[PDB]
Amino acid sequence: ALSVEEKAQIVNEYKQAEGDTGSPEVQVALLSANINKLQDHFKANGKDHHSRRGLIRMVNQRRKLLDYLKGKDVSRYTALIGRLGLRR
RNA sequence: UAGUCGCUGGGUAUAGACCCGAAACCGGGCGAUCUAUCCAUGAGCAGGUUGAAGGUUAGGUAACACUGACUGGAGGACCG
Ligand SMILES: [Mg+2]
Ligand SMILES: [Mg+2]
Ligand SMILES: [Mg+2]
Ligand SMILES: [Mg+2]
Ligand SMILES: [Mg+2]
Ligand SMILES: [Mg+2]
Ligand SMILES: [Mg+2]
Ligand SMILES: [Mg+2]
Ligand SMILES: [Mg+2]
Ligand SMILES: [Mg+2]
Ligand SMILES: [Mg+2]
Ligand SMILES: [Mg+2]
Ligand SMILES: [Mg+2]
Ligand SMILES: [Mg+2]
Ligand SMILES: [Mg+2]
Ligand SMILES: [Mg+2]
Ligand SMILES: [Mg+2]
Ligand SMILES: [Mg+2]
Repeated sequence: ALSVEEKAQIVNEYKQAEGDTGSPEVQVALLSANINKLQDHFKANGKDHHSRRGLIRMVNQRRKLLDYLKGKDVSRYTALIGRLGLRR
């Protein structure tokens, strides 16, 4: 549901090596933006299970990436959790 | 082959007709200061319990859900 401009400004805001789209932080930010964006769509369309499957897949991907990042570096983990405003 | 009109008595008819005695029917009125409903305007209900919805907060959820604590004061509720 994201746009080209939205993704570009997200990666610009969260890039860590001036051209890295694969670092955990960028992917986590993109997934969080998409999850937050799809909420209002699912507010109106409660009977759309087929898309909610993809939403759950994105949630699982974000969870796994956060777990890996926490396992690797605690400081970057805490910083990312702080900026994204999510519990854990 | 004598009837008529009085008077006095015994009967009869129509009248309450020897006297007392119903439950009832019909007509015009009087009553909702009792009581039954209703309408307007007032006032009365000591004292003590229980504790719904809701709210706040801390968790928790992708989000809605869902838990605890505090609060709150419902009811043809409870004891009197
Ligand atoms: Mg004579
Ligand atoms: Mg005579
Ligand atoms: Mg006589
Ligand atoms: Mg007589
Ligand atoms: Mg008589
Ligand atoms: Mg008698
Ligand atoms: Mg009468
Ligand atoms: Mg009377
Ligand atoms: Mg009266
Ligand atoms: Mg009565
Ligand atoms: Mg009154
Ligand atoms: Mg009282
Ligand atoms: Mg009541
Ligand atoms: Mg009531
Ligand atoms: Mg009653
Ligand atoms: Mg009662
Ligand atoms: Mg009682
Ligand atoms: Mg008593």
